[PDB]
Order: sequence, then C-alpha cells, then structure tokens
Amino acid sequence: GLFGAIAGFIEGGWTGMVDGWYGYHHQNEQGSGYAADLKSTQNAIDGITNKVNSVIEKMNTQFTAVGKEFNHLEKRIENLNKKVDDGFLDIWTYNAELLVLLENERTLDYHDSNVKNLYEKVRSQLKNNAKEIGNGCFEFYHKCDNTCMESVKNGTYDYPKYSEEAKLNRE
Amino acid sequence: GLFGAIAGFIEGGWTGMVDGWYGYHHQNEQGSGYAADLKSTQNAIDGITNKVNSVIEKMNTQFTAVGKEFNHLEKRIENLNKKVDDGFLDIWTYNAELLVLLENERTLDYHDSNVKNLYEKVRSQLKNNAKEIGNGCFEFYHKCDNTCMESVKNGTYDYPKYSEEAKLNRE
Amino acid sequence: GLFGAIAGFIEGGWTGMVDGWYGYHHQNEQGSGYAADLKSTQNAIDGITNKVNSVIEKMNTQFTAVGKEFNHLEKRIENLNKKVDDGFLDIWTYNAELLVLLENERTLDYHDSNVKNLYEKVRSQLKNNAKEIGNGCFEFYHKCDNTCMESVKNGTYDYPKYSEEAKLNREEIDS
Amino acid sequence: HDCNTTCQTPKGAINTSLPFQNIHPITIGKCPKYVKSTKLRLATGLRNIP
Amino acid sequence: PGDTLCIGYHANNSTDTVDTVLEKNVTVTHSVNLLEDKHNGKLCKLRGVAPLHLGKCNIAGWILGNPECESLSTASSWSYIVETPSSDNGTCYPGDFIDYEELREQLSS
Amino acid sequence: QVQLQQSGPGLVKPSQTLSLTCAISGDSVSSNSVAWNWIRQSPSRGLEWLGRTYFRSKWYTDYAESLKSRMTINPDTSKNEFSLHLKSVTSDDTAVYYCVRGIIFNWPLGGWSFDLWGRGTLVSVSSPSTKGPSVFPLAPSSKSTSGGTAALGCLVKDYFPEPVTVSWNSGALTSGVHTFPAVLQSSGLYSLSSVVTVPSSSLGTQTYICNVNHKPSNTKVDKRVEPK
Amino acid sequence: EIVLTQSPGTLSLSPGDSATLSCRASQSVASSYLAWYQQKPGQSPRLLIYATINRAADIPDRFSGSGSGTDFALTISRLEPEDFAVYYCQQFDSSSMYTFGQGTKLEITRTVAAPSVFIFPPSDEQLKSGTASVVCLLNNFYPREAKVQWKVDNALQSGNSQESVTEQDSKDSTYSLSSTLTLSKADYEKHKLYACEVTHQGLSSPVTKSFNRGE
Ligand SMILES: *[C@@H]1O[C@H](CO)[C@@H](O[C@@H]2O[C@H](CO)[C@@H](O)[C@H](O)[C@H]2NC(C)=O)[C@H](O)[C@H]1NC(C)=O
Ligand SMILES: *[C@@H]1O[C@H](CO[C@@H]2O[C@@H](C)[C@@H](O)[C@@H](O)[C@@H]2O)[C@@H](O)[C@H](O)[C@H]1NC(C)=O
Ligand SMILES: *[C@@H]1O[C@H](CO)[C@@H](O)[C@H](O)[C@H]1NC(C)=O
Ligand SMILES: *[C@@H]1O[C@H](CO)[C@@H](O)[C@H](O)[C@H]1NC(C)=O
Ligand SMILES: *[C@@H]1O[C@H](CO)[C@@H](O)[C@H](O)[C@H]1NC(C)=O
Ligand SMILES: *[C@@H]1O[C@H](CO)[C@@H](O)[C@H](O)[C@H]1NC(C)=O
Ligand SMILES: *[C@@H]1O[C@H](CO)[C@@H](O)[C@H](O)[C@H]1NC(C)=O
Repeated sequence: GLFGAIAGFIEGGWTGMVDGWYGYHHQNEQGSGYAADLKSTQNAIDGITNKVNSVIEKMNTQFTAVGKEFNHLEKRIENLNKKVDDGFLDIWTYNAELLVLLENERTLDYHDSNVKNLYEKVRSQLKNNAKEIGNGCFEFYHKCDNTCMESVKNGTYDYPKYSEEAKLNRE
Repeated sequence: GLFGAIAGFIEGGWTGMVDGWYGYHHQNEQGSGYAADLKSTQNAIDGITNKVNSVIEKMNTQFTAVGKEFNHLEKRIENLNKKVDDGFLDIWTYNAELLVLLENERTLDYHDSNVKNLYEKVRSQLKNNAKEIGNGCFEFYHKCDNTCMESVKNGTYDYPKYSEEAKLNRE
Repeated sequence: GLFGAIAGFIEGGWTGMVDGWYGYHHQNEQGSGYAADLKSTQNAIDGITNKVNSVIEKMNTQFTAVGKEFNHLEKRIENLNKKVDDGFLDIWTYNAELLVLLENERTLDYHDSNVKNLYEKVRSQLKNNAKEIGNGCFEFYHKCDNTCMESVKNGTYDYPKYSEEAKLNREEIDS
Repeated sequence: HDCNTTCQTPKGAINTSLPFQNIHPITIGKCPKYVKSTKLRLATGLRNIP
Repeated sequence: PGDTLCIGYHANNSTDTVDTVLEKNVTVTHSVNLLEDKHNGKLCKLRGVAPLHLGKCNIAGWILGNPECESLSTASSWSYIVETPSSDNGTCYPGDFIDYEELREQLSS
Repeated sequence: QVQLQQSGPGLVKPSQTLSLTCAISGDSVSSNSVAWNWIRQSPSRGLEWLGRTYFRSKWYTDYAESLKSRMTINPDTSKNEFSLHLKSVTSDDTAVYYCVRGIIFNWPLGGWSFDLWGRGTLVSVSSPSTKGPSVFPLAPSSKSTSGGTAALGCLVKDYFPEPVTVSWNSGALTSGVHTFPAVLQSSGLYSLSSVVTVPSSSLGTQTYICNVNHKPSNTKVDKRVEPK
Repeated sequence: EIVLTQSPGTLSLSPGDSATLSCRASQSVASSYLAWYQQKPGQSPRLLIYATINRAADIPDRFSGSGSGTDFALTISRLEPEDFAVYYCQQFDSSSMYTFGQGTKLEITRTVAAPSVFIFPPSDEQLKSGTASVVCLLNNFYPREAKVQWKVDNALQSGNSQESVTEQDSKDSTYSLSSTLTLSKADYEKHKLYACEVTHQGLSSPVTKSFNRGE
C-alpha cells in the first residue's frame, strides 16, 4: 500500500490470529502461538466504527413525496420536474460512488499505517538485542521467555537487562 | 496519527515552544531552550492557508433570490419549489459535513507527517555521531556547542568534523 | 511531500531515465546508465489509470434538453428553472474543483509513497553490505558487477554471497 | 398488507437505515437517497491475504 | 536457531470485495453495505397510518361517488393514496374535471 | 437453531481424568468465525474460563495458565463434537461445567462474547462410595414455643451422593416446610435438615411423619417425630 | 492478570426501581472486548450485553451498558420480576485471556423481618451411634445478614458448626437458616449448657435459645 507493510514487506496475513486485527506470533523454548495487540486493534475498531457512522448518520432527510402529477398541457413543468429528479439522481450517484471509492482506499491505508507503526514500536525497543530478519520478524540475540515476550508486547521491554547477553551472542 | 509521531513516539507537545508549530529543544554545555524550525512551519502555514482558502474561494455564487410566492391553486409547483430547496439543503449539508470531517483527518495527518519528516532529516545527519534515545530526542556522542546546534537546525552538520571525536566516545 | 522522498531526501529527478516513472542509476566497473523498475512503475500506471477512469466513468448522464421557454406571465417558474440550473452549476463546479485539488494532492503523495517504498526495499536487501550515503544512493562495500546489479533490481540479492567480502571492507574503513 | 414503515416505494417498502437505495426514485417518507449504483460496499477491515 | 517474534495481521475465509480508487475487486476481511437493495414487496402503513386503496377506481371516481366505488369504505384518515395502473372508473359522464391534479395533491394525505 | 448437548460422568474419583463431551447441532465444530470453549462455575472460584478450540485450516488450542498442564480439548469432525480432558483431578475441580461458543468480529464491530451456553454438567469429585442416609428426629417441646406455633424437623445425616428428597406426611403438609440444601461434611458425606412449623395445639393430638428417599442406594425411611 | 471487581455484592431493590451495577477492573480494558451476562436462578448464563453498549439478541430495552477504560456499568431502567438474577461482567486480554467478576445478585426484596429461633438437642438415637448434632433454626427472616454463634458452658465455639441458607421464598421473599453444631458424644457429655445466639438487624439485642444436657 502507501505505507508498504500490508502486501509489502509483510507478505501475507495470519488466519490463526483470531483475537484482533493486529498482533504477534512468537516461539521460544516454552511454547509458541498467536496473540493480538488489543491496544492498536481497539483504536482501529473505535476509529472505523466512528467512520462508518459518520457516513451513515451525516445523511439526514426530512419527509418528502417525490411524486408530482402533470397533465398533457403541462409538459414544460413536467420536464422541469424531471430535470430536478434526474439532476439529484446524477449528483447523489456520483457522490456515493466516488466516496466509497476514495474512502475504501483511505481505510486500507489506515490498516497499513497501524501495522507499520506497530512494527516500529517493537523495532525501537529491541534496538540491537534482536535481528531484523525481514518479513516483519525479529530474531532475538538472547533467550526470551514468556515473561520477556509479554514485555515486548506491553511496551516495557528492558533493554539494559538483556543488553549484556545480546552483546556476546552478536560476536 | 498515521505517520505515528504526534501522540506517537513523541509522546506529547511543548507548551514552552511558542515560536512555531514544529521545532527543537537542545541541551548543551552553554545553554538549553526551545526554538522553532521556521522552514517547516512556514511550509505548513502556506500549505494550510492555501487549503482553507481553496475551500472558501471555490464557492463562487451569483446574485439570486429564493423567495417564491404561490397562490392556493399552485400547491403542486409549490411542493416542487420546496423539493428543490429541501433537496439542495440535503446536498450541501452532507457535502460540507463530510468535507470538514475528511479534510480534518488529512490536516492532522499533514502535521504528523511534517514532524516525522523533520525528525528523519536530523537522523540522516547524525548518522552514528548521536544516540537515538527514543521520544524524538538525540543524545550526542561529542561536544556540540551552539555552532554545532545551529548547524543541525539549519541542515549543515559536518559529519567528518565530529566523526573522529564520536568514534572514541562510543566505547 | 508527506513521505519525504519526492523533493524530500531524494532532492531531484532524472531526465535521462525515460523508461518509466521510478528506476535505478548504477555505477560499477562494467559501465553505468539508467534503467527503470518496471514492477513499481506498472503498479503506479495501473493504479493511476484506474483512478482517472473511475473519476470519468462514474459520471453517466442521459439524453436531456435543458432549454425551457416561458412567456411573459410565467416569470415565476422561469426564475425557478433558473434556480434549478444555477443550483446545479454551483454544486458541480464546487465539487469538480475540490475533487481535482484533493486528488491531485493524493496523486502526488501516491508517487512519493512509491519512491520511498522502493528505497526501503533496496535498503532492507543491502542491510550490512552497503552504506546509505543519503539522497537515495547506496555505496557498496564489495564488488558488484552487472550480475549483482540485475539481482538487486529484480529482488534476488544474495546477501550471504557477499557478506564476507563486505565485512572486511567495512572494518578496514573504520580503522 | 399490514406492516409499519417509515419509507414506502411503489414496488414495496424499505426497512433500512443506510443512506442510499436503488429500489425506486419515487418515494414517500423519510427515505434514503435514490442512486443508480448497484453495489456501494464500504470496507471496514484489512486486505484479506491468506 | 534462537527465539523469534513476528508482527502480523488478520486473514480469514472472507470473499467480500470492495472497489478502491486504485483497484477494483479488492478482497477485504470485513465490510459493510451502504446501499439498500431489498424490499418486502408490500405497501405498508406509513407513519403507522394505513393508506387508502382505491381498487378499480381513481380519485375522481372515489371523490365524486362513481357507482363502482360505493363499496369503498371511507375511513377518517390516511397517509397516502393508492391507485392501480388499470384504475379507470372516474368521470363516467364525459367532461372536464377542473383542477384535477391540484385536488389530488390536496387529498394525498 | 443452534443447540449444545453435554454428556459425561457426574462423579470422578479424586485422582483420575475428568472427561466431558459437547455435541453441536446447527453449527459446525470445524467452523471458522467462531470458537468453542469450556467454562466451569464453582461457588468457591466464581466463573473460570478453561480453554478453547478453533479450526482455521488447522486445529488450535488455548488453555488457561492456571492449569495449562492437565487440560486438553480434542475435536472430532466425523461426529461434529468436541470433548474435555482434565487430568489429575482434585476437589478444586468440582464445579458445574459449560461448553460455550465465541462469536467475535460481527457488526457493530469486534468484541469476544459468549452467546451460546450449554445446559451445564455438574461434576463432583469424591472418594466415598455410595452410602445410604441416617435419619434422626428433631423433636419439639414446650420451650420450643416462639409465639403460638412450634417447630419440628428431621435430620438426614451422612449420605452419598446427592440428592435426597424429603416430604412431610407423604406430601399432605407443604405449608411452612423448609428443606435446607445439603452441606458437605468433612467426612465427604452430605447432611441435610428439613423443618416445618405447626401450631402448638397440634403437637399432642396430630401426627407428623417425614419421608426420606435416597434412590441411589434404594433407601426409603419414614420416621415419626414426637415431643418430649 | 486483569481482575474484574463488581459492586455491590448484593443489591436489594423493589420491582420497578432502577438499578445500576458497576464493574471496576485492575487495568485498562478494551471497550469492545467487555461483555455482561445474566444468570437466572437455576439456569445457565446468558449473554446480555456485548461490546459494552450493545444488547444481545432478544434483550429488552431496559438493559443498557456503559463505561470505558477501568470502570464499567450495567443499568436496568425498570425492574421486572424476571430480572431477579445474578449479573456477571467479562473481559478479554491477551495475557489472562478470559476473566469474569464475582457477580452481583439482584435481590428483589424489602420489608425487614426478624427471625423466630428454635433449637433442637441431639436425639437419643444419634447419641447411641457416637455423634451429637445440635441444630439451631432461624425461620423466615430478612435480610440474610445474620450472626449465629454457639456457646457451650458460655464458651464460644468455633470451627465445628455448619450453616445452611434456603433460597429466597417466592411468597414473602424471606430466608431460612440452620446451623448444625457437630461434635463427638464424649465432648457432648463433657459439658452441660448448650446455647445458640442470634444477632440480626431485626432484633434489638441478640437472642439466645439454650438447654441443658439430659433434660
Ligand atoms: C545553513 O546556513 C548556511 C550559512 O552559512 C548556508 O550556507 C550557504 O549556502 C548557500 C546556498 O544556499 C551557499 O551559496 C553559501 O556559499 C553557503 N555559505 C555561506 C557562508 O553563505 C546553508 O545553505 C544553510 N543550509 C541550507 C540547507 O541551505
Ligand atoms: C469482479 O469480480 C466479479 C466476479 O468474478 C469473480 O471474482 C473475482 C475476484 C475474480 O476471481 C473472477 O475470476 C471471479 O469470476 C466479476 O463479475 C467482475 O467483472 C469483476 N470486476 C471487473 C471490473 O472485472
Ligand atoms: C506493562 O506496562 C505497565 C505500564 O504502566 C506496567 O505497569 C506493567 O508492570 C507492565 N507489565 C505487565 C505484566 O503488565
Ligand atoms: C528474477 O526474479 C525471478 C522471480 O523471483 C527469479 O526466478 C530470477 O532468478 C531473478 N533473476 C533473474 C536474473 O531473472
Ligand atoms: C404500528 O405502530 C402502532 C403504533 O403507532 C402499533 O400499535 C402497531 O402495533 C404497529 N404495527 C405493526 C405491524 O408493527
Ligand atoms: C428489517 O428487515 C430485516 C430483514 O431480515 C428484519 O430482520 C427486521 O426485523 C426488519 N425490521 C423491521 C423493523 O421490520
Ligand atoms: C472458504 O470457505 C469455503 C466454504 O465453502 C471453502 O470451500 C474454501 O476452501 C475456503 N477458501 C478459503 C480461501 O478460505
């Protein structure tokens, strides 16, 4: 996309991660599995929910009847009424078509942005204790147990703690 | 936002910086204080001013009177006249509300872009002569007086001059 | 722009590369010259084409005659027909102007995104065997003949093949 | 037939809250805007790539 | 052969497609419809008030009392009037119903 | 539409593996967009989620970190069911177990919620073997007068397992009858008290008999209560 | 990891009144992943509200959810008799995946009433078998909050008595309580005076029923 993460440097998506839209997949000595990041998932949910409502509910109409009846000696104002009805039809069709075209692009970029930013929050924590092996994965230069995993996701990874071990494994 | 700096890795903004929208806050041996980057602020101002003007100025209207009078035997064309007024009312209200909604999202993304773009310009000058300490700050590996600070802000930081000094302070 | 590549860290564009929108300019022992990345160019082409068509195609009209003639005792509805034509004129003009403004900004940001995304791919391929010298170029830490170039432009750069040669020439400059 | 609706069209009634419809341009009531479109699908999730 | 941690996103059996400004038939994991293309095929009660069905008659015949529309039980209120494309029992004695279109717009509700 | 039928042993020897199955009707166990869970409910530990199973071109499982070792959920596509296996069972594991479905990511948006709850299979774990009840009388008297009416009852002590049914005069007397819920004594057996209030004038002249049925042991006792 | 704490424990309220049940978490909770459940007496739980604001299927308009972050709530506007039930909140995180609350009980009651107290010595039949059970009875009181202590020779017993409380009555909405002091025959004959003390809100001062062994 624009941010180049979805269908970009992260090739595909995970049918296994069912907790949310964005998350992690880890494996270490004591197991493996998926886990969604709810902080970014909820923000996207709260944001997309507000976006659909803003398109639906900023449309408010009043009671009106479109049916006007004109006899055979009123063809002029009957064609005028047709020009009004056909005029509103052309506008509301072009607006709705272009709106859904444009905002579908924006929404797919918004999900691309969230994956990119979620990736940078992890990269800027594991500065050189982990290896950017590409494909949106990090290989740690140290043993990272399930306690350590839950801290990278939480955003509280202790760099000075594991910097000692990762220095020597880099060789 | 999308580019993930405002409310992102730069956690908050500065009430102290009163000179512009974006800027720096240095801390060296001889001083410390806020200072705005005017080249990035002037561009943001010119951009936003052109955007607000392009919304208002494209609305070029003509002299027109809306008040139409119809007797009690013309309630058919009267309801046609009201269908035209209530029809234009529904179009402009929807377009304006959706314009303000969608363009405010672009405006805030534009500021987030300019902040991240300014950061990525300071980072490309202090390649390894400074430590990216997160939160959008740089910690220098060498003595950086006001001649050095002003050289980064205006975009002329001489890397080979301080490269030798920063080589040894990496330790 | 928004992505800081077009007129960003890449300061200018190339006139000599007429093959496409985005591309490469190599410099090695065997020669030099321009060549376009057709994969990233064909995507921008197909997308922009689909953008322009979707703005023209979604406008469909029917056979209509706007000419309405009224006599001197129908001045009222004559003004109503004027209000209808004048109302549509103000709408279609304000919409068309704002559409081209907003989507031209998007189109130019769309190229900015593609140039930036192309650079990140080359950087994420040459992780340690090249030196980011800025403004979109990479200096190689090893011999890169025409076989090495056409593997970077194509996406099959063999990092372990040159990882040892680039490692030695790297600590040689660090002194 | 016996049923309540806020929007009525000659070929039937519309029970809906969406802003657009393509059933009939002649409507009576607090109705959605008639459009010539046949599919106005607004994406909410990601691009699906298994 | 060390520990890893990957960042990723969702994917499912979804077959819905949307159109974007750059690409058509884009498969997404979740979507919603903004266009209503379904109807119940019944003329219902608008505003909770049942309409007025004229059957074989039109308004001219109903309001004047054509001998075919005497069976029309006239209620006290209605929301809208229903005629059929085959309703032709109006002015049985030929003539001109003056301001007929305006009277319809007055009796509509 | 969709229904969940549970089955499994109601009593577990307090060392073996607890097993329960849940057959599905209307939906599919190998279905996507849903997830099948197990949740227990013990009056000591509230509502405890145990584990879940879902199929996304592959079988996944997620277990609670409190057990994380002794629980397993196996599916079976040929019968469209999924079962529970809780090894090394203790008295902490005595609870009412439900199988339940998760329905995340529907409109309006997201949110993991449980919508379909099974009827519930109470699984007690206990060492004692089946044992009949002992029935003693709770005799009233004078000094049992609280106002103008007295109270008498029956004590059904040391039976196993649940339940017992206590009726008064073969159901002729129902007004004022309180049959307390059974309590689990330290011995592993249960105890139950059932009382009734009658006017003081009726003590020496009426006749009051409580009836106890413990069908798991084919035991039926009828005991008369007389004052002091 | 994330603990949900509801309040109040029990909620006494008459039919037709308006009830607000709260649910406070130890950490921030994802708004979408929070839900509410209703458990009618004897029946299994049933989804009431999901995504913190959205009623489930076939849920009357009386129920409405609220809250965000740490504190959430569930409001019932007009209590129907069928709303006497227990309500649980439930949240999801990626560490402690599914956690509930202890649940609020909606005790649809009023009109405080004190208990009549009865005591029953152990039967001669039971004494022959070596055990001795003394049963103290609290009949048709409200509310449930009641203290039942045992005094043997005016020495307060502890750790050898079991209480039992009947469910809410369907006519007068009261409770019944039985406390059973179980000890051996040797300890039973070792003392003389066996008393049961009841401390309830409806009693101005505590009430004692007692007897002497062999009487
Ligand atoms: C930062 O300030 C310095 C001032 O010393 C600028 O330097 C001059 O740049 C111009 C081109 O704009 C040259 O013609 C001059 O020879 C430079 N030196 C002097 C002493 O004027 C520098 O250009 C500024 N930074 C940027 C990015 O323009
Ligand atoms: C979009 O797709 C419609 C349905 O066709 C099916 O789905 C797409 C995604 C392809 O896999 C195609 O092979 C399938 O048959 C088409 O009817 C429609 O024409 C398509 N849109 C365009 C613009 O061609
Ligand atoms: C997660 O981050 C919060 C931030 O305040 C911190 O308090 C907490 O200790 C961290 N770890 C866990 C397991 O929550
Ligand atoms: C180009 O890319 C293709 C497909 O990834 C690959 O098979 C091939 O080896 C690459 N290099 C050349 C020179 O074609
Ligand atoms: C229609 O609305 C009225 C209230 O105005 C209500 O009494 C009636 O039952 C409704 N009928 C249907 C079919 O919903
Ligand atoms: C609207 O239509 C849907 C279609 O299934 C139906 O379920 C719903 O009950 C309808 N709503 C009303 C108010 O009739
Ligand atoms: C999607 O689901 C259908 C169910 O009929 C299945 O046959 C198909 O293989 C699935 N495909 C994908 C790509 O999920």
